[PDB]
Amino acid sequence: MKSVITTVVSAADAAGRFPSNSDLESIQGNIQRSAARLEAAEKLAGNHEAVVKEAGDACFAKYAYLKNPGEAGENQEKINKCYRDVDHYMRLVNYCLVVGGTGPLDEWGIAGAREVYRTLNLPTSAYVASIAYTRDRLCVPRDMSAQAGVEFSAYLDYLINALS
Amino acid sequence: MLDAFSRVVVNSDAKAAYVGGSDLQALKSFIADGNKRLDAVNSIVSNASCMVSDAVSGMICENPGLISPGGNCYTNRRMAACLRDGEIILRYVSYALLAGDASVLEDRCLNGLKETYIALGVPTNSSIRAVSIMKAQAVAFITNTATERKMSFAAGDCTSLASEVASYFDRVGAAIS
Amino acid sequence: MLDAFSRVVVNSDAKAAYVGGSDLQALKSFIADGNKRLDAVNSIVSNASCMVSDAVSGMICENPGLISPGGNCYTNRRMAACLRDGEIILRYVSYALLAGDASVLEDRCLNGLKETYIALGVPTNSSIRAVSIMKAQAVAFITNTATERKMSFAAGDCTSLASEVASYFDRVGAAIS
Amino acid sequence: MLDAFSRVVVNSDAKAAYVGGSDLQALKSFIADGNKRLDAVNSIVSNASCMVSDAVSGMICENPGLISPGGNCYTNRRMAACLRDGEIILRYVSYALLAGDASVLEDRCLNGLKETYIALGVPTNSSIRAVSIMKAQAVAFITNTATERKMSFAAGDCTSLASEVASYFDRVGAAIS
Amino acid sequence: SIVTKSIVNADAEARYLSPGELDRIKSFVLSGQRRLRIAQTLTENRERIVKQGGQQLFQRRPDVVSPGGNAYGEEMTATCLRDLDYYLRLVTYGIIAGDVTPIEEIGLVGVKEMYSALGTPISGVAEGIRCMKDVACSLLSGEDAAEVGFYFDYTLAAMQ
Amino acid sequence: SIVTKSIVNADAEARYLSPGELDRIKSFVLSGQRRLRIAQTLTENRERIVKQGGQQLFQRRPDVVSPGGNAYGEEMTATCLRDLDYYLRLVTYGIIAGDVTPIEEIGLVGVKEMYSALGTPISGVAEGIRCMKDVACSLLSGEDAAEVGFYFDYTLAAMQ
Amino acid sequence: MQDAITSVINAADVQGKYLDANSVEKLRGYFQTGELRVRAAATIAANAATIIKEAVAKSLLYSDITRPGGNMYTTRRYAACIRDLDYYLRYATYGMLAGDPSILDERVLNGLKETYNSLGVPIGATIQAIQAMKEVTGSLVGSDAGKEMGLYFDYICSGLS
Amino acid sequence: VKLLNESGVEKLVEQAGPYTVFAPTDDAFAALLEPHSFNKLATLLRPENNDALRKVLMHHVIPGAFTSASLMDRAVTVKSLAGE
Amino acid sequence: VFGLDTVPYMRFRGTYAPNSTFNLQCRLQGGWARSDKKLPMMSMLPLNNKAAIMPHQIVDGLPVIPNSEHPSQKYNVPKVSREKLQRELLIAQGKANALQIELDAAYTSLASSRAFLAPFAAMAADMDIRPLYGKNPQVFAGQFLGVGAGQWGKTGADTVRGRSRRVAADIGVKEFQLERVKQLVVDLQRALALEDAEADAPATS
Ligand SMILES: C=CC1=C(C)[C@@H](Cc2[nH]c(/C=C3N=C(/C=C4\NC(=O)[C@H](C)[C@H]4CC)C(C)=C\3CCC(=O)O)c(CCC(=O)O)c2C)NC1=O
Ligand SMILES: C=CC1=C(C)[C@@H](Cc2[nH]c(/C=C3N=C(/C=C4\NC(=O)[C@H](C)[C@H]4CC)C(C)=C\3CCC(=O)O)c(CCC(=O)O)c2C)NC1=O
Ligand SMILES: C=CC1=C(C)[C@@H](Cc2[nH]c(/C=C3N=C(/C=C4\NC(=O)[C@H](C)[C@H]4CC)C(C)=C\3CCC(=O)O)c(CCC(=O)O)c2C)NC1=O
Ligand SMILES: C=CC1=C(C)[C@@H](Cc2[nH]c(/C=C3N=C(/C=C4\NC(=O)[C@H](C)[C@H]4CC)C(C)=C\3CCC(=O)O)c(CCC(=O)O)c2C)NC1=O
Ligand SMILES: C=CC1=C(C)[C@@H](Cc2[nH]c(/C=C3N=C(/C=C4\NC(=O)[C@H](C)[C@H]4CC)C(C)=C\3CCC(=O)O)c(CCC(=O)O)c2C)NC1=O
Ligand SMILES: C=CC1=C(C)[C@@H](Cc2[nH]c(/C=C3N=C(/C=C4\NC(=O)[C@H](C)[C@H]4CC)C(C)=C\3CCC(=O)O)c(CCC(=O)O)c2C)NC1=O
Ligand SMILES: C=CC1=C(C)[C@@H](Cc2[nH]c(/C=C3N=C(/C=C4\NC(=O)[C@H](C)[C@H]4CC)C(C)=C\3CCC(=O)O)c(CCC(=O)O)c2C)NC1=O
Ligand SMILES: C=CC1=C(C)[C@@H](Cc2[nH]c(/C=C3N=C(/C=C4\NC(=O)[C@H](C)[C@H]4CC)C(C)=C\3CCC(=O)O)c(CCC(=O)O)c2C)NC1=O
Ligand SMILES: C=CC1=C(C)[C@@H](Cc2[nH]c(/C=C3N=C(/C=C4\NC(=O)[C@H](C)[C@H]4CC)C(C)=C\3CCC(=O)O)c(CCC(=O)O)c2C)NC1=O
Ligand SMILES: C=CC1=C(C)[C@@H](Cc2[nH]c(/C=C3N=C(/C=C4\NC(=O)[C@H](C)[C@H]4CC)C(C)=C\3CCC(=O)O)c(CCC(=O)O)c2C)NC1=O
Ligand SMILES: CCC1=C(C)/C(=C/C2=NC(=C\c3[nH]c(/C=C4\NC(=O)[C@H](C)[C@H]4CC)c(C)c3CCC(=O)O)/C(CCC(=O)O)=C2C)NC1=O
Ligand SMILES: CCC1=C(C)/C(=C/C2=NC(=C\c3[nH]c(/C=C4\NC(=O)[C@H](C)[C@H]4CC)c(C)c3CCC(=O)O)/C(CCC(=O)O)=C2C)NC1=O
Repeated sequence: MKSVITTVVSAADAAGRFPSNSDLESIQGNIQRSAARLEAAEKLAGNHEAVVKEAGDACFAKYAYLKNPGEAGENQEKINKCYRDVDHYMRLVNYCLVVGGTGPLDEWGIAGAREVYRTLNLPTSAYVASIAYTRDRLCVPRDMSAQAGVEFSAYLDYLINALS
Repeated sequence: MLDAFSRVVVNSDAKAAYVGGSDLQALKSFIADGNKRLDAVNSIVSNASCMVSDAVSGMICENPGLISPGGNCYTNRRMAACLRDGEIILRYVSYALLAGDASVLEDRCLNGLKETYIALGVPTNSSIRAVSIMKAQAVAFITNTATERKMSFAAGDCTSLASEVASYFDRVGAAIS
Repeated sequence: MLDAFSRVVVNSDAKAAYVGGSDLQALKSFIADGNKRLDAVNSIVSNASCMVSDAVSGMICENPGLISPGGNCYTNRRMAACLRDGEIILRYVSYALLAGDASVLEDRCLNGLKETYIALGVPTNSSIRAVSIMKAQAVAFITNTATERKMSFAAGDCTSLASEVASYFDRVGAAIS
Repeated sequence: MLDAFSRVVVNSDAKAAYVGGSDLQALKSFIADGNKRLDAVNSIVSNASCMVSDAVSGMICENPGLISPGGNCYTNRRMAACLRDGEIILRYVSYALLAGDASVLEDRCLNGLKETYIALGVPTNSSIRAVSIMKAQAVAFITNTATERKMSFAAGDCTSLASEVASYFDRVGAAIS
Repeated sequence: SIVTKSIVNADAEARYLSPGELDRIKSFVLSGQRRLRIAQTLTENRERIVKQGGQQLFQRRPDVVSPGGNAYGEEMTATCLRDLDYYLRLVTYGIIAGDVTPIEEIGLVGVKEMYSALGTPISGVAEGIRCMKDVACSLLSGEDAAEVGFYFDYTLAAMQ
Repeated sequence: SIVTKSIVNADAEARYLSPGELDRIKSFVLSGQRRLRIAQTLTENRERIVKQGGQQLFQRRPDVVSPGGNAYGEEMTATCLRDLDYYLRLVTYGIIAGDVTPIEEIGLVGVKEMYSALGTPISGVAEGIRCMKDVACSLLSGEDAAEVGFYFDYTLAAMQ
Repeated sequence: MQDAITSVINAADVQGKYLDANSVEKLRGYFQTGELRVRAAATIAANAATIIKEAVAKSLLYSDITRPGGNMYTTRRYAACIRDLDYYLRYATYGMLAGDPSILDERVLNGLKETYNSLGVPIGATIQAIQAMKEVTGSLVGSDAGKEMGLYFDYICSGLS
Repeated sequence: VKLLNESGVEKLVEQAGPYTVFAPTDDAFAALLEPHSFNKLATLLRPENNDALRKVLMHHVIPGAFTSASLMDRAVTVKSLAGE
Repeated sequence: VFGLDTVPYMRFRGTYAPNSTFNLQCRLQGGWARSDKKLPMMSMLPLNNKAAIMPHQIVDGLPVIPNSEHPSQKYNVPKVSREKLQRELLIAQGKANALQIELDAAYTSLASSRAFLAPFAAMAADMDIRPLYGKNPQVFAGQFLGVGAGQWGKTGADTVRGRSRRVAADIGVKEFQLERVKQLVVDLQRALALEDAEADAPATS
């Protein structure tokens, strides 16, 4: 769970020293950003029915071959579990925009990701098609502020780079 | 480990929900008082030295039986181990105060220290008191009620942080008891 | 570890005697349908990757609480550990089938697994349902009664090898119960 | 007897299923070592008839005055009724062992028995001698130190169980006193 | 049962069975043998009847098995075929009883309430029953098929 | 109407209106002005309400307009939108009356019989009414939308 | 039947007392929650059929009681039990609006266990269906109204057990 | 009564149907501690064996109302709720 | 593994091969605050399968995780005397047994529900079902392209209905209360062995 405080406390812990001015300095960086990266968590928390519906069918629009017989979404519960997965991923992005780190993305969606999908034959292109669609559906002055728009997109492109 | 921001996330993940505004405030009060917290911890780290010497010598000043032929802090090797342990406990309490959460002070300080002190023969009555004191010094340094040294600050109330570190210290005391 | 040839030697060494012709016919029968055994094991190595997916997804298809938030196979890290463990168990059952003896299955795999899962909080019921689905797949692949895929072979009976692997799978089930 | 253990498992009870059940108390007694209690009460019910016979013959070959004319064990009815009484006391103390609790031993046989034997003129000390003989036979059957009789058990110690019936037989012998 | 219904209808009036009711009971016990034969034929051809009725239903009503329909998926289709088997069994009961009392007391009283509470369209069940009726009457003679469809028609009327 | 219902409920008991009933009539005549305003807003935005409700219905229930569905074709779709307009008009009547008497006496008593005789799925009508409810409540204030959806909810409950 | 107001007035009248400060306390308490109660009652009236359908689906829809031999096998019995569940939901809504379970005692629980015992209706399955209905109802009406409704649901289950 | 309640047979005997119950007294259950009947019913104490306790209990319930005067000098064979 | 440049460390690697060495591994290195000054001999008896290694001794050697849905009651257990802790173990053991011996009955009910619909599914296999829409992009499926308006559900398995899926949830709810009470006996054993090791020091016990 790499946040900004977990980074400095464990770094001080290695040498068994007392939190010095380096370690105190990093926490005020989680004061100036964190007044406005939590408004993105407001935008994600109240809009999450619509942003995972709008991104859930974007991958099926790009990849219509999945809905055939004996594929990722062969039947209806395949699509239900796919929308479940897009909801899970946007929840971890909402966590990362809150904590101030990529911890909850890493150890809950990114660690062991490739393995599962590979064995479960879940195309990675379908998963990145939704997050990439959500990244460019956002325009800055309508949905959030300027500080929120960059930090919300930065957690999305981090997961895009991690998934493929 | 966790901090104050992570514990609401862990608590809300076991309820399958996003970070709404219903519990986002308490964090704004926690983030709004960030400067006060940083004023609080610096008061303990700056007097971390004198705190262990005032604590461990006071332990013997109230118990002259832990230094006699057959007492744990008796010899020169054991005194260094006890003065080391006191400062380790103070270091983890300062970690928990800076974090706002007590996640690091439960699985990396008190976890597995009960049987460790039982296999060595470290008195439990002398340990509790030792840690209990460090608490009286910390609540005096937080509120700037220290009789020997005063520091410079902006004026106001700090009993919330004094209470948080007071709850951390007897949390240390309850685990080794 | 042992195999089918070594277990009669271990059993006869605790009796202090040579290997005569009296019991020199069960091993010759192990030899004569030994080519059936090599025909038997290859059908499991051919479908080993589909067997774990059909097993572990069927486990959730009969129990949706494992993926409820908090469940054992809930997050992405835990799903990989469970899909890894299923294939480890299948690998050791294939070792025991090729060996003709369950010695390699006991010590390297099942020795200490039950309270390992107890300490980790792994639910035993779902684990038993996971090994039993793989048992049902293995006895269908041995006898070529698989509805989705058929293989090429020489004709005849293979219920002896199907029963050996069926006895290995609930031997796995009894140890973790 | 039959209701000594809870046996909660029920299907479509409409009172039991989806309703509170003795889970906290009944289950713990059963888990904790009920196999030893079951071998115990089996070692009583397979030996009961020889126990009361040997007990009353030991009482008679100690005190012949009951078999003399004018004695309480003279007459056709007395021998039959005294055998019946001793066996009833044995059955109740066997239940009290099986329950791990001496309440029904009070409520169904020991409640008002002494005044009954006074009203019938039954001598008390001979019956005390009888129940002490049954106590010795019971602890002999429970240590598997019967010089004449053998059952095979799973290996282990039943010392805690043995005291139980000594406390119960002393409860009977004090309540008749 | 015809005997039961005659007995109750005579019981309410506080009279013995008139010679007409006894005549009809006699005619019923005389035809019981071909009733059992027809019940035999319908009973032991149940698999083909349910299968071919399910086909005609799913071709006539593709919405119920379309994506999201009430019988959408493997389990729901199996449950619908289970219901069709239920009604075929009830029809055999009614054939041997000589009257729709078994069919109506089991499976018709309150059927609309049940299927409305389950979210199932009752017209789909009626279509399935009609398809099963055609399939089953195909395997009987002229007079036998006429007498057997006599009960399918009642089940359809009650299930409007 | 609230006045009418109070008068009948007092008439059956052979008594004048108690001060509670008169209090409630007074409160009703005092709120009549905002009742008329809300009826205005709902009344004169009927085209958008019916159109957007028809969309949400047809996207939620594609079977009714699928090939062969009850509202399949130009004429049938027009008739379904006509029905939705009927129910919006009844909701405006109920809003001005202060009670669901107009809605229930016209369009709710015997609605299941009518729609069963026509072959129309009543659940589709309920879906259309719910979609119209969301569309119409989107155009009102908080308290106004709460009071207006109060009648859509009753119409949905009666149309189960 | 008596609601919270009727109960307070009765407690005051049975002593020849005027409504003192404690009665005012209880009356204010009821008046503050009345609007939430009306909201919950409206929402429950909106979705009664779906609540009953979902509770039956989660509680006893695929169990053995719906199969031959079970206590709700035929269509008559299925319809009768769903009507019973509708009764329970409607009367729980009445009790929640009134803030007093006396209507449940007078109109529902009086002689219900005896009727079910004479008919052979399983009580445990009924209590479990009511518990499942409590879940869905609290779900639909939110936390506070769900606790209010669950009070009377548990009242019915205790009176039935 | 305790066994009827925890076994689930209470629902059967609470029905309105005319039953003749042959309930054994507490003396009867205490008299199972002899060897023969113990060997047959000891495993009914284990908490997983409710299915056989149910049949043993159901064997005591007879459909129909047989009074004692009804049975004088008569030999009747019936089926109890256990099906035996 | 370590090469020429890494300080050695406790290797946690998901194969661990022989399972037994993993329980040995967490027993040998337990806790962050335990040291090796004054500890008894540990591993001759578990290496020859004689002393079963304790389950809580693995928990004290494992690195701790954030998702702790059965949180360790090592610190919420109160300081109560040894005999009442013995009693509270036995109630929890009995209740862990009673929740097990009905969970197998739920498994039998699932296996019976599949026998209820065995030939119906065989009939349903070979019969052609062609859906109305939703499988090809030329037709108008509406909101059944994928599912509509937040009705994917918390899991995909809760949306789908059926006889077997309904007893699946029954298995999944008696599940979580079995592993609730089974994670209670581990820390109770950790308290009991704790007080026995307290008695083994030179003291009044
Ligand atoms: C907390 C973090 C978290 C995640 C990141 C996801 C990741 C994830 N997805 C799946 C699992 C799945 N993901 C899909 C989705 C798809 N497959 C298809 O058939 C479609 C093509 C495609 C839609 C995009 C399906 C169908 C499963 C179930 C596996 C299967 O049925 O084969 C599973 C297995 C458990 C399950 O069924 O949910 C996990 C852990 N889930 C999580 O809990
Ligand atoms: C929290 C995450 C979050 C998002 C990423 C967006 C995603 C998003 N966009 C739209 C919907 C829209 N979004 C825009 C915005 C834009 N289109 C453009 O061409 C411009 C470049 C850009 C900013 C002016 C427009 C014009 C629509 C309506 C048309 C459409 O659906 O694209 C909607 C439907 C309702 C709405 O408008 O909000 C949603 C959920 N909203 C969110 O709540
Ligand atoms: C021989 C007998 C002997 C003693 C009884 C103790 C004396 C002593 N002093 C303090 C108490 C304290 N000790 C300190 C420590 C310090 N004060 C400063 O300002 C410095 C920075 C730093 C040491 C250099 C502080 C801050 C307090 C709190 C009260 C105070 O402000 O003085 C306490 C804790 C009170 C309690 O138990 O609750 C004790 C027991 N020391 C001894 O040697
Ligand atoms: C690493 C360097 C660094 C720090 C140490 C802190 C330093 C610091 N503390 C305060 C500011 C303050 N600090 C305190 C704290 C206290 N006042 C008292 O009377 C008690 C002695 C003590 C309680 C613990 C209070 C009460 C304020 C003003 C109110 C507030 O900031 O919320 C301020 C003014 C800015 C503000 O108003 O927030 C600054 C810069 N911040 C930093 O960037
Ligand atoms: C040589 C033999 C051998 C094995 C058998 C495995 C046994 C094993 N499994 C796990 C570890 C695990 N095992 C599971 C598995 C499951 N949870 C369930 O309910 C299902 C029944 C099952 C999946 C099918 C999970 C989920 C974890 C990780 C626990 C967690 O992080 O939450 C661990 C701890 C190491 C780790 O975290 O990866 C070990 C040693 N490993 C071995 O080396
Ligand atoms: C969502 C719900 C869901 C399920 C209920 C299961 C479905 C399922 N399939 C099998 C059963 C099986 N699964 C396989 C596996 C395979 N078959 C092949 O030929 C391939 C090579 C390979 C996977 C690609 C085999 C061989 C069987 C045995 C029956 C058969 O031959 O199909 C079993 C075991 C039967 C038992 O429990 O005893 C189950 C439960 N999967 C699910 O997802
Ligand atoms: C690594 C490569 C390699 C193999 C895989 C096996 C391949 C193999 N299997 C068989 C031969 C056979 N294999 C089978 C086995 C089966 N037949 C069935 O109907 C079942 C599907 C299955 C049961 C498990 C039987 C019954 C025979 C013929 C009888 C026999 O060989 O004893 C033969 C013919 C030689 C012989 O008669 O022994 C060969 C070459 N041998 C090899 O060298
Ligand atoms: C002169 C009259 C006279 C007798 C009739 C016997 C009666 C008798 N038996 C035992 C003692 C015993 N009696 C039994 C009972 C039995 N042993 C078996 O193997 C059978 C199964 C069962 C019926 C025979 C047992 C097991 C003991 C203890 C072992 C022993 O002493 O033989 C005792 C000693 C009890 C005590 O006080 O400690 C006496 C007095 N002895 C006598 O002195
Ligand atoms: C529930 C528990 C329970 C019991 C224990 C017995 C107790 C008991 N015993 C007797 C009755 C008797 N009990 C004895 C017994 C003895 N006399 C002796 O000298 C010996 C000490 C001893 C046998 C070893 C005799 C001899 C009688 C008959 C006395 C008589 O003839 O009147 C009676 C009077 C009724 C009768 O005469 O039968 C009762 C209530 N009954 C019970 O219901
Ligand atoms: C329903 C009938 C029924 C029984 C009779 C018992 C029979 C029984 N006893 C034990 C098992 C045992 N039984 C005993 C008891 C004893 N061992 C001795 O040497 C002493 C003489 C005696 C003390 C009273 C012991 C010590 C064990 C092994 C530990 C235990 O399981 O309690 C076991 C489990 C292991 C095994 O199968 O052997 C069983 C089934 N259990 C039952 O379910
Ligand atoms: C003996 C008289 C009798 C009948 C008829 C009966 C019906 C009955 N049908 C059921 C379900 C069902 N029935 C269907 C049926 C259909 N779906 C369609 O689209 C078609 C129109 C129709 C098939 C022709 C479906 C899909 C379910 C499952 C519904 C669900 O679980 O969501 C259920 C609940 C689960 C179960 O089967 O136990 C019952 C009790 N019970 C009875 O005692
Ligand atoms: C004021 C109260 C009131 C109502 C509601 C009413 C309804 C009504 N709806 C009708 C038809 C119809 N109604 C529909 C409606 C629908 N099709 C669907 O699939 C949907 C579920 C639904 C639209 C939401 C259709 C398709 C018809 C024509 C049926 C036919 O002619 O076959 C007809 C016959 C023709 C006509 O409109 O005159 C009447 C009388 N009459 C009334 O007096």
